[PDB]
Amino acid sequence: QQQQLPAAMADTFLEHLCLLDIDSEPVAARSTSIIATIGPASRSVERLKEMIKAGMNIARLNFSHGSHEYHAESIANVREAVESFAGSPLSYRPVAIALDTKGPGSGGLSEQDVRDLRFGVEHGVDIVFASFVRKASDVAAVRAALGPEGHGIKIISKIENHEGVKRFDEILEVSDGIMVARGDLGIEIPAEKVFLAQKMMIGRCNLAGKPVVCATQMLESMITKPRPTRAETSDVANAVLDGADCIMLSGETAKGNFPVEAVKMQHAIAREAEAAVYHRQLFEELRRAAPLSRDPTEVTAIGAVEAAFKCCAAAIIVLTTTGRSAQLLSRYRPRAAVIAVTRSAQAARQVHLCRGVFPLLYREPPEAIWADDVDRRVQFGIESGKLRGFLRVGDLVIVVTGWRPGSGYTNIMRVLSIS
Amino acid sequence: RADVAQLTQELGTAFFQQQQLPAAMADTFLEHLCLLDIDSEPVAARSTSIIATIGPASRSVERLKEMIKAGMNIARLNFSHGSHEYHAESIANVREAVESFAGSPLSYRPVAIALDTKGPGSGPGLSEQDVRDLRFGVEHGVDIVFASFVRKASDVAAVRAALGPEGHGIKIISKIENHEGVKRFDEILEVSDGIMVARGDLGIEIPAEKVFLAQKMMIGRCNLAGKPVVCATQMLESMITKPRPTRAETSDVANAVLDGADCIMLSGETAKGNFPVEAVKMQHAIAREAEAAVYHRQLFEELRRAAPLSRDPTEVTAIGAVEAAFKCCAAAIIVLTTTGRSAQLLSRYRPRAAVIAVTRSAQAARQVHLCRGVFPLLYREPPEAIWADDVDRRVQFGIESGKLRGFLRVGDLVIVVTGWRPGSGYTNIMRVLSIS
Amino acid sequence: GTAFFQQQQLPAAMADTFLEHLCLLDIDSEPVAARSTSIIATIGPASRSVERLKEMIKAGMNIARLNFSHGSHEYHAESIANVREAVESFAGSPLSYRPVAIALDTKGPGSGGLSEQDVRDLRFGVEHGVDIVFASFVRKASDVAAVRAALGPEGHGIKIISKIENHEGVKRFDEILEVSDGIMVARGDLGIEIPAEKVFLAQKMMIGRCNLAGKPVVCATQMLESMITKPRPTRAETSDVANAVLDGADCIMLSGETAKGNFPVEAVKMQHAIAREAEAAVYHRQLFEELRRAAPLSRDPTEVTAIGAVEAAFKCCAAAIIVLTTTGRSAQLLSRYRPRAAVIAVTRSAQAARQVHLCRGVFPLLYREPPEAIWADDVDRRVQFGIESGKLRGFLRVGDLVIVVTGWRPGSGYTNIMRVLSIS
Amino acid sequence: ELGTAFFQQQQLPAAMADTFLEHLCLLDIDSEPVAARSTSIIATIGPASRSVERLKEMIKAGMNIARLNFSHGSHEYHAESIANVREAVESFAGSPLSYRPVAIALDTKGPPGLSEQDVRDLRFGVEHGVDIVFASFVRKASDVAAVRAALGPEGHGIKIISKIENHEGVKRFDEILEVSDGIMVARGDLGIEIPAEKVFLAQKMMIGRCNLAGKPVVCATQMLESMITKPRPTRAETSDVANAVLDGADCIMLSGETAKGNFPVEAVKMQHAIAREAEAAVYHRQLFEELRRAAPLSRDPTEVTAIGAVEAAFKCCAAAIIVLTTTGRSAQLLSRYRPRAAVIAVTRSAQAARQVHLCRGVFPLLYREPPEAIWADDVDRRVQFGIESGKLRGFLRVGDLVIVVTGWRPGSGYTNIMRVLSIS
Ligand SMILES: Nc1c(O)c(S(=O)(=O)O)cc2c1C(=O)c1ccccc1C2=O
Ligand SMILES: O=P(O)(O)OC[C@H]1O[C@](O)(COP(=O)(O)O)[C@@H](O)[C@@H]1O
Ligand SMILES: O=P(O)(O)OC[C@H]1O[C@](O)(COP(=O)(O)O)[C@@H](O)[C@@H]1O
Ligand SMILES: O=P(O)(O)OC[C@H]1O[C@](O)(COP(=O)(O)O)[C@@H](O)[C@@H]1O
Ligand SMILES: O=P(O)(O)OC[C@H]1O[C@](O)(COP(=O)(O)O)[C@@H](O)[C@@H]1O
Ligand SMILES: O=C([O-])C(=O)[O-]
Ligand SMILES: O=C([O-])C(=O)[O-]
Ligand SMILES: O=C([O-])C(=O)[O-]
Ligand SMILES: O=C([O-])C(=O)[O-]
Ligand SMILES: [K+]
Ligand SMILES: [K+]
Ligand SMILES: [K+]
Ligand SMILES: [K+]
Ligand SMILES: [Mg+2]
Ligand SMILES: [Mg+2]
Ligand SMILES: [Mg+2]
Ligand SMILES: [Mg+2]
Repeated sequence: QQQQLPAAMADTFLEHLCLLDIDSEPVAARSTSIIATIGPASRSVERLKEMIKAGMNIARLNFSHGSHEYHAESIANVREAVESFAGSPLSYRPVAIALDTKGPGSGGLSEQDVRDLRFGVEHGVDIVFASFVRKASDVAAVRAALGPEGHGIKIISKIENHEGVKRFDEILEVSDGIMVARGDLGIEIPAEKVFLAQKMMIGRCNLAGKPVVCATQMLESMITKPRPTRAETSDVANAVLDGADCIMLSGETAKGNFPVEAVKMQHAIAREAEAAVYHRQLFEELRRAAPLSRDPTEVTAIGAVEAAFKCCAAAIIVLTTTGRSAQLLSRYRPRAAVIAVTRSAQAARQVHLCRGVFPLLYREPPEAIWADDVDRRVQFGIESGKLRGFLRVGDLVIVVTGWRPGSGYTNIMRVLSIS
Repeated sequence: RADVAQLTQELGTAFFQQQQLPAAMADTFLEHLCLLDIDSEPVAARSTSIIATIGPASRSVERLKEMIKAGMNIARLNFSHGSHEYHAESIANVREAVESFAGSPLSYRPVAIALDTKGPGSGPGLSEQDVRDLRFGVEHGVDIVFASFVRKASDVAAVRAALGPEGHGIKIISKIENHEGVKRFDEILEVSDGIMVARGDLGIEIPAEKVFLAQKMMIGRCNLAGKPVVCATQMLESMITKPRPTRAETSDVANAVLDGADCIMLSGETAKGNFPVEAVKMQHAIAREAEAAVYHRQLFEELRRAAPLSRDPTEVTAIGAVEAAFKCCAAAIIVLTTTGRSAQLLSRYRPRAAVIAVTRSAQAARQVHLCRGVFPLLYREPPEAIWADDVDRRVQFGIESGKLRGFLRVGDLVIVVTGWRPGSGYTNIMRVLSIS
Repeated sequence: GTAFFQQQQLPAAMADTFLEHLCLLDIDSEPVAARSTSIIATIGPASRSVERLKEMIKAGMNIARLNFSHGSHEYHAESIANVREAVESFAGSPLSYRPVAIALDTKGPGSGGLSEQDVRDLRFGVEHGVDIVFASFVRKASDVAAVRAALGPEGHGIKIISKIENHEGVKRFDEILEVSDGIMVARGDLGIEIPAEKVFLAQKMMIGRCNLAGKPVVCATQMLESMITKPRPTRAETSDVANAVLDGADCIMLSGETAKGNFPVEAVKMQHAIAREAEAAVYHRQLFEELRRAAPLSRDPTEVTAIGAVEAAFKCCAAAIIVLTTTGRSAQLLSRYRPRAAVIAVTRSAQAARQVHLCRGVFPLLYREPPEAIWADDVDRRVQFGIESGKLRGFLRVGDLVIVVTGWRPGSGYTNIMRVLSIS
Repeated sequence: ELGTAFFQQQQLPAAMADTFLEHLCLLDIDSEPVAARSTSIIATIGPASRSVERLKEMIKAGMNIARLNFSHGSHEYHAESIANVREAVESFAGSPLSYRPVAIALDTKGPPGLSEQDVRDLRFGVEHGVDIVFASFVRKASDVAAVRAALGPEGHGIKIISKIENHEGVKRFDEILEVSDGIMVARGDLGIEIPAEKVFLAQKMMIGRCNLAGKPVVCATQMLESMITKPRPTRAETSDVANAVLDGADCIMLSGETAKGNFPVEAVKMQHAIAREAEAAVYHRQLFEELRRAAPLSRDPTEVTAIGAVEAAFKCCAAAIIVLTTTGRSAQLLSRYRPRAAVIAVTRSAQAARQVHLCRGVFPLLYREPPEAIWADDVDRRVQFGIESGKLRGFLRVGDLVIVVTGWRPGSGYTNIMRVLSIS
């Protein structure tokens, strides 16, 4: 069978590895988001359309280079390329915009970072990748620099030195997520210890249910070569197997000769690696480690993921205002795709940070009766799922909704047969 | 500790010291045993049903009212003794005692009526007396038949045929009492509604020292199949003449519950003994202690791993509801059911949360006592004009009765299991509700 | 062969879950291994005759309990003499000789710490060479120290099994177990001191903790009560004996069933038959894994050799682990890991041979030959004696694999070697 | 006691975790590796690494196996490289602390079946006494039989490591592994023959099956590729080396990095540093449990002794397992259970000492003393040689516990004894 299902049914991790089959083709949609750095080699609207088709989910703007005018033009080109597919939900795919800060340099929040963060708020960026975060107060400073208008922007703290690793727990507590920034980390600590920091941080983020990005030199040789090395494909596959929500491309897309091919390579590897995840052990460990909760969204999420595994559900369709109900489903790593139907364009872009969440931006007219409005959003998830290949007639889906309008009231799980 | 820290701060350390919760959080079965505490008091309602045999010592309406208050859920009539007239009078007295509490949902308790057949004797199939007794059962509206000496699938087909078209709703619990019944167990279980480990005859038909193997195997297979299993005979034998049981007897009752029995039974202890009420009270007290000592962490993991994948929405909803109940330490799972099936599918995953089954069927309310942890609530109100409002009223009836009866408190979380259209077979929804 | 893997509940033993293990239990799968849970029989008027005692030894009695709550010192000295006479009547065949321990069960403190009658009874025990003391109503660690002080310097080798019979004993269990050699779950008094419906929790907890500590635990009282007057036990009684073995009890006990009843020999035979069936139904896959995981790291070579030997025995389905032991300690450390292989303990100490009956799965062989001048040849002769006794008793056959556990020098405390041997 | 500092090093908090997720969460960059590097490094010897002086530096950096790629050079060129490896190895024969055996491996050019050039190159290997053959493009069992037949009458002791480089080799993996001594995941050709994004699946599958079979597996090609021209590797390259060790590879390899690059010594040093860190991060609790559960029951005493010895080593945190081996087989059976203790293999065979580098965690000690007339004395002399070399090299100190594995009689094939020794 397909999608490494014989290896998925194994009783031990060793037997799971022994049953991995190169002829077992991946069938599920790619769950791990790809962050591509937008620069000189990937700035044109035409090139950006090809990157979106290749699989780019998040566009990264590196404020260590360029200028405010240069990056504003890159942002406008990303938005133009994204909106060129808005004529049909099959082609349409939201793309988040992330601002990566220059950092503190010689040393706390620098004055250039305050100006760049203000630029991000004014240009409506979705995420901030904060460079060289070494303590909780660095995150509070970034949050303060975003002001009252940037309250919805996600802060992903980049761990790049020994202090960031040692104070990881306090940093994760106040951040929306983490980036394992391996370039600086590999210079700040011995190169042979970076894999320990990566695996530890990914594990702790998976336990906390917060997004984690693996970054830097993943496909480095593709800056000049059309095909990556054996170590590079292995690195991408292992970041997904480690539990990374996102994988990143830096020079490979910002300045390289093969930006589109680098995105295609990360897409192909991630799909293969996701099918090779040993869900039997992973779900059992995530379930056991996740604390008991009296929050109905948390309780519904584990019930929905358990139900999805019981029937081999093709998808879990969830309604979300902020992305939170989809994030709580994602933390249990279901094999079923989490189709998140939202009216918030920003939540649709941001939800790419969570593995296995497929955002659908709802732009249909409202129904007068709220229960009918909910039902049409569910049917929209199903129709978009059928169109995109996620669902077929006869499939079972799990539908996650709330008892009243507004964020924070998810409390219902329903088992539905498609058509 | 981090997996229970926030809930410990919210519910309190006292909450996590009761109902063997430290033993429940253990990482191994050995650690679970080491953490069992005699000072950890049971809090949950008793989930294993008690079947009491009704005979000369327990026939009067006054005595039957005491037995219902002591915990009797199923009244057994042994057709190896008495006559049709004698058993009809016992049935009438049981119904009179049951109806004495029929004035409020907080006081009412349905009691099932089970007919235990005389058996085939030296014959190879259904006896003529059994055909007459089975017809008596249908005419008197019995809920369950305990079929004696079932040896093969065709024996249960014969019992079903003798019940006729009017007894289609009666549950057939096959009694396994000999070597052939044990060897052909899988084919018997497949066609039966449940099983009784009838240890009296089994202990004479096979070596006495092998009965515990047959009991544990049959209970395990019934738990795996999601069908009710009864442990029976000599559980509290010495209580026929003594007011207190032996150390082996209390151990036997506790171990039948730990094995996974849905029901425990009293035969001579209630039918002819000197302490019928005390025997029921003793089974009640032991079952509550033993239910709290069940190692749910391994049990639920093994029930999930062994249960095959399912495309039945009732089955899918049931596992999701039980998982949700464990996540929040839900006080109860309220389920709407017509035939009892949605409650049975919740019961097969052995939730710690009480399964409050709201039904309009008086027969389903009596029969669900066969399933561990199912508390039947008979709803008598006429249907609302709008179906969705009628569903909501039934759920609210379960919540209000749950609060009034001590199952639920303000601040508790409850899991509610319903369907999307009327009629049996459409359960597909799980809701998490906060009690206000 | 396929027949080998159908016996002793081996299909149920290979199961991946406890639920599937239960589902695979087969009443037609006959036990093959020797009975490993020891039987303690209380001696009284129904079991004092030398000829009746010989029948009890043949039926499976391993420990004779003297209940000092009844009778005088003269009565107990006669019981001891009759037990020794019946035991020594089989000594002419050293390959089949079965040692039987003598345990003194104290009257207890009554309304009082250590009573003055207990001091006199304990001194009687030392003077008459008893092997074990079952100390009644132990409520705290200082009760055990008082029993040990009353045994004096001459009774240093006597094992003290603390009887837990009340709420205080259960609450202070950890401190009592730490200073005791073992525990008895004394269910008679316990079932009167605490609610009857809670006794099973105290029993399972104490057995679990004793198994974790690697110390012997006895399940006692009313196990086959109805057999005091009836020839066959009730369904609850056979279930109780089977469940005490499944819980992890090293020993099961008979009180009135052997001391005063009409079927003392049959009560011993019934406990023997049930225990053999229940031992084959133990889910060793989970049990060994959990005992291994819970047992702390050790720098003691006997402890390190024992876990290596038990792992080796499971790897080859060894018929037995033959161990040489002076005090019984090397056999106790093998027993704590609950091997399926019988632990054949060869000793020259008649007292250690009697006392090792406290540990599940230990079969003592008392070696009587004087030492060889070459120590290595004396060790080999003892190992050969274990093999020949094992073949004669049905434990071993030619072609079987056995694990042999010995030490690097004479004297107790130096076990450090494990060897894989093919039986010829 | 060992101290709190002992339990903070070598990822011991992560090793004690109850789940794999908790194990990952407990990995600490400040927890320093203490154990010797157990994954062998194979370095390709070519133009950049051929000189005697450069080879001495490569041996000091950690090279265990010298690979000669017969796709390049000539017989004369490779014979000189072999002579330079042997000269560099023998330059450390005057110091027991610095001396290290180095295996010589011949990697064939490759093929319808065995090529004419491969027959001549295999014959060259036999004549020059090579230890290992890395057979290119093995597609089926008959390709291995052809290589084995080509190793003539003198080379049957040469190890055949089958290189899996195409779709057919992956699909017929089980039949190839059955007849081979080991496997090489030859990722260069594999990444061209099958989609590049599927290579990691083939690598993890083959390593898992080799670990299950107890046969050596090598991870090869482009592990530190950028180090051909750069002094430091990329983040993907260090990750790749660490993950090959975490996957279960016995050996890791360097090709262009040492054969033709500008930093051959630095590439070896980098693989050494990463492997040490990754070996401490192995989750032994799950690995040992799964290796134990998956390995079938065995009646072979070497296999039974090995699992008992590995269990004993884990119980006491043994500094080492010292094993006496003539063929290397007793050390290979210890290595298959992945002990954390270093397996110190004492042998009189120079070829077995070189070949055991294929097995993770085996540290060979070549013993050349004249044999003792009393065999038990000769055994004791070799065990003490392992202990004294262990103290000298930093593996052992007085007061440490070691596990010692020997047999009951001389000659290969009789390992059946495990002993626990305290270092004096
Ligand atoms: N180009 C390579 C090369 O890539 C590799 S490998 O791919 O890293 O194995 C090895 C070699 C060579 C050689 O050029 C060479 C020239 C003369 C003698 C020997 C060699 C040689 O071993
Ligand atoms: O994931 P979030 O942010 O909590 O949003 C989920 C919310 O969406 C709903 O399903 C529908 O809400 P709206 O009708 O306001 O869009 C709510 O019932 C639920 O509380
Ligand atoms: O447990 P059963 O027999 O399947 O009954 C469950 C049924 O009860 C309901 O919850 C309500 O049904 P009714 O309104 O007909 O009583 C259905 O939606 C569901 O199909
Ligand atoms: O189990 P114990 O009491 O520690 O006795 C084990 C001892 O028995 C022996 O195997 C044999 O010793 P003896 O020759 O003194 O009987 C010793 O090597 C070992 O120390
Ligand atoms: O690993 P191998 O090749 O089987 O060798 C192990 C052999 O080594 C020994 O320990 C020592 O044997 P030698 O004295 O012949 O070297 C034997 O007892 C054992 O059979
Ligand atoms: O900043 C980064 O992305 C890094 O250092 O890897
Ligand atoms: O028939 C019965 O109930 C029995 O035999 O136990
Ligand atoms: O003393 C005892 O044996 C008891 O109370 O059970
Ligand atoms: O031959 C090799 O080593 C390869 O192809 O990787
Ligand atoms: K930057
Ligand atoms: K009957
Ligand atoms: K007494
Ligand atoms: K080659
Ligand atoms: Mg950086
Ligand atoms: Mg009967
Ligand atoms: Mg007492
Ligand atoms: Mg190749």
